[PDB]
Amino acid sequence: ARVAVLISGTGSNLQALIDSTREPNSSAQIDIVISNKAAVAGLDKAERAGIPTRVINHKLYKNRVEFDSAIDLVLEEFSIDIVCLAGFMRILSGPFVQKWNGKMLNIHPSLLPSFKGSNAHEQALETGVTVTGCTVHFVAEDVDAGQIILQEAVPVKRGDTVATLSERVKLAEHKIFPAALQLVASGTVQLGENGKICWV
Ligand SMILES: Nc1nc2[nH]c(CCCCc3cc(C(=O)N[C@@H](CCC(=O)O)C(=O)O)cs3)cc2c(=O)[nH]1
Ligand SMILES: NCC(=O)N[C@@H]1O[C@H](COP(=O)([O-])[O-])[C@@H](O)[C@H]1O
Repeated sequence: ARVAVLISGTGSNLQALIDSTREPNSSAQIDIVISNKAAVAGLDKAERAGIPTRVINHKLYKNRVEFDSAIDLVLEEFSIDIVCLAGFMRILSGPFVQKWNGKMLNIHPSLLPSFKGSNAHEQALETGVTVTGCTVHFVAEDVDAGQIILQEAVPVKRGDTVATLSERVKLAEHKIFPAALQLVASGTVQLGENGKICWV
C-alpha cells in the first residue's frame, strides 16, 4: 500500500512511521510527505530519509475545500492508497474526508473519546486524570470521532506538565501509529460497511 504522511511540525511520529515502513515485512511504503507549514523539522526528517516532500501552505487558499483539493492533487500524483495525519493540525473538509473514507488515519494524544481537540494534554491535566494515552483512528468528518483502530494507555505522573506528559505519550504514539498503519495496509483491519471496525 502506498502512503502519504501529512505533518505540521516536528515529525517524531513521521520518523517512527519511516522506521517501521522500511522493515522487510512492512505492507506500507511512504511515497510522499506533505506539510502545511514550511521549514518544519518533519521535512528535514523526510528529506534525510530520501522521501519526496511538498509544502501546501493553507495560507494561500480561499477556503478549506481549495486547500484540501491541492492536497488531493498531490495524493493522486503519487497514486496514494492510505493517508496518515501525523501531527497535521488542520481540520479537513467533508468531501475530502468522504473521498478518503476508510483510507485515512489520525494519531490523537488522548484516549478518545476523552479530550477531543487540539489541546488534549492541557485538558487531561486540567481534568486531573491519572491515566491518559493516545489513539489511532479512521478520520471521519466529525473531528476525533472516527472509528478507533488502536489505543495505548499512559500514566499521568504528579507534577506533570504538557512538556513531560506529551513526551511520555509520544513514546506510545510511536508504537501504535506504526502498528495501526500495518494493520490497515495489510488489509487486516478495515472500516466496515456498517461503519464499524472490521478485523479480517
Ligand atoms: N474532518 C476531520 N479533520 C481532521 N483533521 C485532523 C487532524 C488533527 C487536527 C487537530 C485539530 C485541529 C483543530 C483546529 O482547530 N485546527 C485549525 C488549524 C489551527 C492551526 O493551524 O494550528 C483549523 O483547521 O482551523 C481542532 S482539532 C483530524 C480530523 C478529523 O478527525 N476529522
Ligand atoms: N489533535 C492532533 C494532535 O494533537 N496531534 C499530536 O501532535 C503531536 C505531533 O508530534 P510530532 O510532530 O512529533 O509527530 C503528537 O503528539 C500528536 O498526537
